[PDB]
Amino acid sequence: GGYLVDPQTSETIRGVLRSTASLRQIASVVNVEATSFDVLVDKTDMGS
Amino acid sequence: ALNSAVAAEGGYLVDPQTSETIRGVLRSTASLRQIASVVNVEATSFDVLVDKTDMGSGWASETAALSETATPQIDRITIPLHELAAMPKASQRLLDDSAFDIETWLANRIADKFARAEAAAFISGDGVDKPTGFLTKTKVANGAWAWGSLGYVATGAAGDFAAVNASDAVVDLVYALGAEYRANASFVMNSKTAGAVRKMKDADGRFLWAEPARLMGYPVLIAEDMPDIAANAYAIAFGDFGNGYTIAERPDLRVLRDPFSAKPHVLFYASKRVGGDVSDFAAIKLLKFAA
Amino acid sequence: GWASETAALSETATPQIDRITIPLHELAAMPKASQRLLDDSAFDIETW
Repeated sequence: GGYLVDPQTSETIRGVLRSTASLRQIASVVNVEATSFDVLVDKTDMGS
Repeated sequence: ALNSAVAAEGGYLVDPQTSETIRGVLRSTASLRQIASVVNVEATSFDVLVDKTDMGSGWASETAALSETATPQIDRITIPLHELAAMPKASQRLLDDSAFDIETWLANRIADKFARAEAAAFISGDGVDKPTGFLTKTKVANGAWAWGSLGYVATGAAGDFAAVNASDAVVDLVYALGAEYRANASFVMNSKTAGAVRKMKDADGRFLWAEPARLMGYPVLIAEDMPDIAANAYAIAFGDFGNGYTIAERPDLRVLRDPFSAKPHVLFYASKRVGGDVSDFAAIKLLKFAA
Repeated sequence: GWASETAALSETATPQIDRITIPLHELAAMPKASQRLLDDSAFDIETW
């Protein structure tokens, strides 16, 4: 009778869990539809 | 997620589908139950009542004063109606973890085993706790035929059929069976006797006999429990078994599961009860190979 | 024990019981006080 026992197969197959802390939640994310993105910064300030 | 052959690269996800219903070797169901008189009976014993004789007629004259005439004397045949019991032992871990319906599979397999095991008792069974088959009924040669016995015709030579006139030991067996019984009559043989019958041929090599595998227009039950062609054996029978042999039974299969005696096992106790012997001694003739 | 799927399955054991008796003794005291120094003292020794 041991041939007809047929174990179950754990309906959702799992994996090893890896951390998802990814620096996207602290940095600034910009949607871009081009080949490249720029920023325009100010390396100096004005005068008085 | 790679090729399905090697185990670690996705071979453990391949889950071989089992069959729908557990199959088995399909053993013989040609059991003489389909040709005889099967009678439901809720009792200990069944009593057929046959007429072993008949009456007399007068052709009474105009002025004769008609006297008495005969009146048929009557025989009672007691079917013993024994039981047939099988008790397989099945484990509780199997019955809980064995997704096939194991209980109805055992109820089918026990039923097949019983329908096959009663076929041996219907043909060659003795008296002790089993039905007496028609081979064990004190065979007396035909012509000197009494009611308390079965008739036979003999073939000639001891081991086999007759030398000069082979295969008419069959035809006089047919035409020595009674003109009303041949309306629905049948041969009963086993397979290696029917093969030896089919191997018979004329003086030129062609088979002289020409899915149910009937012989001379009469159907043949290929049993598996008659004797083969031995020195004084009764390998071939012929007759109207629907009148000749009476099967008495209960048409159900009593199962009791037993979780108590064998403790981690389930131990199905199944027993149907079945009996029967010959009711009409004229309706079965035999072929003896003696002389 | 875990039952070997195939086994005789004999009886395991039974918790052996035990009666512990609390014999319920008595604790008594007999101060023998004189009849003089119970009715000639100013302090009620009989209640003290």
